[PDB]
Amino acid sequence: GGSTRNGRDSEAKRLGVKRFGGESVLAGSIIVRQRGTKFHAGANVGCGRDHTLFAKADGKVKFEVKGPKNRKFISIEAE
Amino acid sequence: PKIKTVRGAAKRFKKTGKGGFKHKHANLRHILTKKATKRKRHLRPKAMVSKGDLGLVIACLPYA
Amino acid sequence: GIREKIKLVSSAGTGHFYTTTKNKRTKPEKLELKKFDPVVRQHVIYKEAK
Amino acid sequence: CYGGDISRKKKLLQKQKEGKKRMKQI
Amino acid sequence: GFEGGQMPLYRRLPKFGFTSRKAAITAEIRLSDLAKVEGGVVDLNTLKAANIIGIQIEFAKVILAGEVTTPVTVRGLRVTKGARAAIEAAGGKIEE
RNA sequence: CUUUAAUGUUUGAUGUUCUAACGUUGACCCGUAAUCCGGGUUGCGGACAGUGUCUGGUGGGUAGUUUGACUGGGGCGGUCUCCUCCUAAAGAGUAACGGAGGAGCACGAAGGUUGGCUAAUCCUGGUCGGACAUCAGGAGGUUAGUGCAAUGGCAUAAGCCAGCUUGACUGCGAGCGUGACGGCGCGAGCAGGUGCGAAAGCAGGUCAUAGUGAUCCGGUGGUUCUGAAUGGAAGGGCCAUC
RNA sequence: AAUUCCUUGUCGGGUAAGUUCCGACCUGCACGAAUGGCGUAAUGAUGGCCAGGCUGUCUCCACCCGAGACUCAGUGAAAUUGAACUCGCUGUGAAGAUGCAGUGUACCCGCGGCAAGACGGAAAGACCCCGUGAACCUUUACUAUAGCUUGACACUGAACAU
RNA sequence: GUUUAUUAAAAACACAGCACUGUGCAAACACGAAAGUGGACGUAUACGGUGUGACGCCUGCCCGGUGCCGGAAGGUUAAUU
RNA sequence: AGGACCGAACCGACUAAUGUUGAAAAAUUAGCGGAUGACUUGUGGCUGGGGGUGAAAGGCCAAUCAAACCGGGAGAUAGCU
RNA sequence: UUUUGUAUAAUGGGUCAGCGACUUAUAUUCUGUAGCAAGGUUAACCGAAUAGGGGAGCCGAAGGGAAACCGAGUCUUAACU
Repeated sequence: GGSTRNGRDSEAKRLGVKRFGGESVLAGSIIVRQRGTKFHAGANVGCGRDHTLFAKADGKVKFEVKGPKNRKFISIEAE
Repeated sequence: PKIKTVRGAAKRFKKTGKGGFKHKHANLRHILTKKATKRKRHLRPKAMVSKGDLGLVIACLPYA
Repeated sequence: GIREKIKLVSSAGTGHFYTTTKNKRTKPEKLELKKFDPVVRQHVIYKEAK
Repeated sequence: CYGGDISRKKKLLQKQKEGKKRMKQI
Repeated sequence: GFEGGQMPLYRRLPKFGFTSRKAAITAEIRLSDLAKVEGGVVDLNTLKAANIIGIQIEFAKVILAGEVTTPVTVRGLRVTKGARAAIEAAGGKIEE
């Protein structure tokens, strides 16, 4: 036995999403250990040190698909 | 007779212009070297007490 | 564990100091590096243990 | 008595067997 | 202030106190006064006889609380710039 | 300085004797037709003993208490915080003495940046040298690698090597995220000054998540803030910190 | 064996048959020499086992004599008690029914009786966990402490000596 | 012989005997802030405490652990200066 | 001669029967043990509640003892009923 | 009554009549109401006494800052866009 024990939250999930207001610098998609589950693309650079994403300007969130080998690349419609 | 202020509370709170109380942050007293600089820089400024805890400070300091 | 804690005194006459950590078992050499000094508002060399 | 505890019983059966290991070979 | 055996909110938070002592003896006036000072000359006292300040006090300040009309001679008080111009609007003397 | 002898001297230790302090539950006298007590004569003892204040040791002889929770009844065993995966039902979250495993750090470079680099494994040739050292060649395409457990990551490489380096900076920070709270997490940008690059631009620590401690109490360093009649000091504040 | 768990240890005696008894072996789970070892005539309202005698202990109860119980006269209580117009079986149900459903039986009420029930009456436990409950008791639980000792100064002096 | 009066009379307690150990007398010790008193109007053939428990044959080995006892060097040490 | 012997009064308490809202808040009936002694008893005396006393069971101290009875702190406190 | 749950075979009451459980004081906050309103208010006490006197004081009218200080601003900072 002794196989108990557990971690906790580490909330890691999309938050700012789709037609999100995308105000200023909200943490749209906060997934930990990311920079792979999603990527930079639009006016936002995102890329927190722990791969947290965030808007860099007001606008719609986008979720695209881009370069070779598919991938995700979150971006932002400008406004 | 007169209600007595919980003197520990008197030394840890101070009413402002609209019935708030503010309080100095925790984690600013020792073992500082292992903490990030940014954290400490965000702990120095005073901060107002939380909405959910305000009723306690209200109930502890009648003469606040 | 083993790794030590250390002061970083400014060469400048002001009393400012950074704080740091390093082993005694590993590298003997005492630290030398410049860093910004707020009282002087200028980068200046820092060294020393204790 | 029986009580229902597990270790409280296997000690007894252990004694009962441990004697038989001697008494057999003798 | 009790809340289970959890360490209480007025104990988690570090002390930052320091009474000034001096602060106890520095009351401040408002411009709506000294139309009532009577005699036309304000002082660290006088008002103290007008009971708009208190007895123990030494230092005092004017502060622009607003509305002064009749001329008044400020004297022996520290005063804010807005209050200074305010007393000037009354044509009030402002001596040190 | 020096090894230090001596007469000047300073105060100290034990040792002997002396008696006038002090003891006498030795003897006689009286108070007194009285074994208490006191005075008197006298024997012994003696500055020892005993009592006081302070002080080290010893002390269940006596006293006041403490001796955890979860718990498949309690005891015993076992765990108690922190990270990763499952259970967990395609938002988040979600329990069990449910299934697997880790941490109480490591590093001034394993940090910054500029330029450059491409793995394992397998096959054949080839000196000692072989199943497996280094070489060449071909397949193979990340089946490799990351300071460390496990997921998510990673070719613009976050993987490896080198040049120069201290941004592992100081003062703030629109916003959010996450919590009952105490808090924790992200972050453009701005101001100072600093490093790489020709320049664009990058850097407010490590690929990411574990590597931890509230308040009180104090110790150090800076600080005209306060300084109980004034002036200083004493602490106390304040920033930095153990 | 007052010690032996396994144990109804193995062998002998005693009994028609002996988990106890008496005798011996040693494989003494875990006897042992002043928290004494091994012996012991006498002594025991002591522990266990045997035998003669004797008996209603028993197979198996039987009859009789006295005091109660029973009937009559006079006094006359008690534990208990929500209220009752207070049945059996089968089943459901807070999970072991006089009360509910279904079914069966059952004219109204005493007296002597017997104790299966009314989770019958009597002790708000003698057991268990809990309570940051008390009590006492133990020790190398913590902090004190009476007492016993330690040294300084005080009551406390004089000469002399290395 | 004695014990749990009011569920336990014993294989418990006591005992003479043995041993250790303390105490030289103003004893050790005990009751007491102290005075005093018991010990005892007694004195090591006496008195306290502890263990064992007539008599008979006996009473093994270990002083590391714990206490007690005996040690004039040394290390460490409070009050005071 | 004797903590000798059998056994009444005298003290004791082993067995069984009753009794169990009893006659009795510990007794009766039939037996049993000690009975010249470490006996039995009348009368007064003293030891005091964290103390007494104890041929030691944690027993006994006014029908109650792992800390008596009465009064005071006292409306102790009670996360419990 | 207590429980997830009781005709429960879970606790409590034999019945009737009486007594029997959210108060008192000083503070503090909110609400309701009435008085005056940028001001509101008296406390001890004097007193022909529920009058009247008594503004010492309390509260509101300006805050920010640890603090000096500053003040419709202020603190933070060499400095705020």
